[PDB]
Amino acid sequence: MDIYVCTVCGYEYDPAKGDPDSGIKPGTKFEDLPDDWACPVCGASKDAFEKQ
Ligand SMILES: [Fe+3]
Repeated sequence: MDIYVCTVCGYEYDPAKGDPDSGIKPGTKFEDLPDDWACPVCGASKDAFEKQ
């Protein structure tokens, strides 16, 4: 289960934590984020993330 990192700002999307503020429950894999999901810290698109 992969952590993904925002190439713009360095925020880490952690699947074990999800992103409740965006309606993403804990345990949601990166692949299951919608394409309109954005980095909570900098606003960059999901497609700006890379696998850590
Ligand atoms: Fe970011």
